[PDB]
Amino acid sequence: GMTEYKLVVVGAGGVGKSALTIQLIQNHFVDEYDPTIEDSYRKQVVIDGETCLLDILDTAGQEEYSAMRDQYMRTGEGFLCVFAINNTKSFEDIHQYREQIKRVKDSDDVPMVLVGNKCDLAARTVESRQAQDLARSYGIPYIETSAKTRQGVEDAFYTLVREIRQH
Amino acid sequence: MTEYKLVVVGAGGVGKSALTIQLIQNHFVDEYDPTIEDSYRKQVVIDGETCLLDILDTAGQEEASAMRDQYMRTGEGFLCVFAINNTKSFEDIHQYREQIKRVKDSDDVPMVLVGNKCDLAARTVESRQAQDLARSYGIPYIETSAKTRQGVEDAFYTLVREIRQH
Amino acid sequence: GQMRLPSADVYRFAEPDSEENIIFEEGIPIIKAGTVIKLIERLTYHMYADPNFVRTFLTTYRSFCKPQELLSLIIERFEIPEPEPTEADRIAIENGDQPLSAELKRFRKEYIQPVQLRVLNVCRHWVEHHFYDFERDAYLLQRMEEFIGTVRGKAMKKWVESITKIIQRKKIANITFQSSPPTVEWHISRPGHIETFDLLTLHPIEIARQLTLLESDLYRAVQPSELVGSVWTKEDKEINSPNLLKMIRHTTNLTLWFEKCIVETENLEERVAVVSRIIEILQVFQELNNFNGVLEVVSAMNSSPVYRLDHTFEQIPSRQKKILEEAHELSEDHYKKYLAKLRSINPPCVPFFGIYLTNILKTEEGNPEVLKRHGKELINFSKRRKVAEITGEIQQYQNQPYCLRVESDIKRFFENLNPMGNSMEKEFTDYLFNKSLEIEPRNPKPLPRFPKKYSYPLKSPGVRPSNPR
Ligand SMILES: Cc1cc(Cn2c(N3CCNCC3)nc3c(C4=CCNCC4)cc(Cl)cc32)cc(C)c1F
Ligand SMILES: Nc1nc2c(ncn2[C@@H]2O[C@H](COP(=O)(O)OP(=O)(O)NP(=O)(O)O)[C@@H](O)[C@H]2O)c(=O)[nH]1
Ligand SMILES: [Cl-]
Ligand SMILES: [Cl-]
Ligand SMILES: [Cl-]
Ligand SMILES: [Mg+2]
Repeated sequence: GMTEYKLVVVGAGGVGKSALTIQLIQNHFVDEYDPTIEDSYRKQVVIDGETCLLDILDTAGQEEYSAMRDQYMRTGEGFLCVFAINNTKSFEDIHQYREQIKRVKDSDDVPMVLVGNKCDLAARTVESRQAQDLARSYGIPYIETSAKTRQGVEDAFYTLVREIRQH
Repeated sequence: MTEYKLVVVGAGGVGKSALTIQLIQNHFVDEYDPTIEDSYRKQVVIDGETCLLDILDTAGQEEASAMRDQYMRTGEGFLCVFAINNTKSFEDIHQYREQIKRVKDSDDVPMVLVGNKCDLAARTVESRQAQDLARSYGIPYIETSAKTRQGVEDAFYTLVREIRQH
Repeated sequence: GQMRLPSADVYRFAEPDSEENIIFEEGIPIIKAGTVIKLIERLTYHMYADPNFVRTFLTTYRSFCKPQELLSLIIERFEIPEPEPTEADRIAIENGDQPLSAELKRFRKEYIQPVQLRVLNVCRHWVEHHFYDFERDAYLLQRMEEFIGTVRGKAMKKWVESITKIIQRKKIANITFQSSPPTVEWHISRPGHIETFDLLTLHPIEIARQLTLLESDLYRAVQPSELVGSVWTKEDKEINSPNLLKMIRHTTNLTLWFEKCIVETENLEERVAVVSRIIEILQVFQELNNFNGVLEVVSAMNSSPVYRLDHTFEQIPSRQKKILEEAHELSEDHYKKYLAKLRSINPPCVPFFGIYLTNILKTEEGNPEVLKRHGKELINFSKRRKVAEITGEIQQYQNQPYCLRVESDIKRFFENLNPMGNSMEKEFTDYLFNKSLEIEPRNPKPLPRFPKKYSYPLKSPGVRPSNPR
């Protein structure tokens, strides 16, 4: 039947990365969540008129298990590389995440999107132009998202699915 | 995984807490810290079936004697503990037995009679006297030592079997 | 009828329940949300005890109430006013008789004494199981000591005197088994010859046993204080979550050590023996229910440097490929088979902690701190209950000790294992991948040959234990 896409979220810890998938998969309209619930990370969606199933792996909180990244990344067909727009270090981490994905997938052309995440009202330190330039240097889309208003969230995942479909 | 609600009852100082902590942690508590109410959980395979024991460790001191209905309502099975060197704790057993039967409105509540501190030589309650009482209740009698572990698994897991067969 | 209560003007915990101060979930009630006053009332309720609630509350309350304020509130809860004599009592006294004081006696027996005792049970659990509040705030401890040490009256005396001693013990602060542990097993390296200890020279059974004791100890050392508030992800994580981080860093180091042992063995035949030995260790981990150990191995075998070694893979026995496959299948579909296996085995075990970390973090991030109802902000307690369900599961597997004997020298060897040396992580993992490329180059480059590096026999002694008399 319908295609299932195995998506993997990667990025620095401690800066609200988990809000991306929570807000997507959520009862979009009731702010509540049980992640232990079987298939709290599976979602049927319609993208460009084509129904599909998203299976999202987000290991947020396990960042210190750095030798498990390959194990987790290997499951994925497409990747969301997430940094926080108020944390320059998380933005600088992106290059190595991308290199590690290319290595695990043994490909220089892995479907992926760069996501700049606004996780609080603290001052932005990564300007959108910096992140656009980085994404363009990699040849991948850039999406900014809010961890509070759900803005950009659907765009981030749907854009990634389009990258997979057009690979 | 089936969940079993076990409750440990009996006079103050007979070893309800030491028995429970020996089961849970494989450690003997030498101190006598009177319990108010404690609860423990233990995943364990019994007769090839994995289950989850919820163990309520209750107060034996008489000053808490008016607060028992609430835990007797929730319990599925009861370990009725006395100490084999304390005749008064043995005489207190029937008060627990009768209260449990009243609260649960049942003549057929899963229970095990436990004679604790069997590591001590200076016994004052004979096994036969306790066994007679257990037979009158229709329940097994198991002597235990929270200090040495003798009988401890047998007591708790026999109670699980009673609940399972109920 | 029900007992009458003090006026809510003199005793705040007698205000009636309403949806402006408490909300229940759909045989004791389960609280969805409430004011802190109502949470503390139900924490110490006169009609029933709720020891699970006590653990949940004491584990999670700091996200909505400071320790100093909690103590003030439970002292307030404890100080219950007694009712005045009734009309019947008054008439008895006016006639020079002793009043029956029936209502007073009932209120003491059925309200004051249960509530006071349950307040003391909160204090007892707080001191016994959440003593870090008092380690980190000496004045809080002074206040608790003074409160407990000045409770008067005979009904509470046994527990007051007990709690005083417990506190004093905690300030200045043994396993029994059903069996003897099995005999320590030795292979090429003999007892006391730590300079020869290595992956292939220690007995694979004993590598797995000693790593399991080490990983069990690390697992058992993690307290809920290192987890609530997602503090292991925040800037002060080294201060607030040191035991958790030590545990994770051990796991990471062992995975990297496995990869290093593999890719630094340049001779194909020798490298096959290394991988086979690692899968034998995995087999013993499975037998011991050391799921942390299982995943340390799986992570190494699925890593970029190891995964691509097709020539090494081709020579691994079928039975060992199957063992590794079954281990990897535990992690598939968001750990579906792992979760079911963990819930079916007979402990002791060593869980994989990572799943708990993600579930705690997502529970805290994905649920609001408060619910707004009828213009009031109520503490969202269901969120805290969900977190405490996870910390409770963690604690349940921390109780059971392994019946295995420590070997101090092998223990020290794995404690001091440092595969990265002085290298940073990126430089070290690039090194591992370049080593992989060297020993098995990308097609169409030809496969080179390399000299042997081990002078001792490569044959495994196997993973079934031995037993002399
Ligand atoms: C040196 C080496 C390397 C491996 C690496 N390895 C491989 N490949 C595939 C590519 N050819 C090379 C072996 N596939 C897997 C798998 C799975 C295969 C199918 N089901 C999903 C999981 C899992 C793991 Cl943990 C390790 C794996 C395996 C062994 C046994 C080995 F010795
Ligand atoms: N020798 C020996 N001493 C025991 C045994 N079980 C308990 N004790 C000792 O008896 C004392 C009371 O134990 P405890 O477990 O606190 O009893 P309790 O029945 O839980 N008391 P309470 O009703 O007040 O909570 C402690 O000093 C304990 O070490 C046993 O099997 N053998
Ligand atoms: Cl669309
Ligand atoms: Cl920054
Ligand atoms: Cl427990
Ligand atoms: Mg006790």
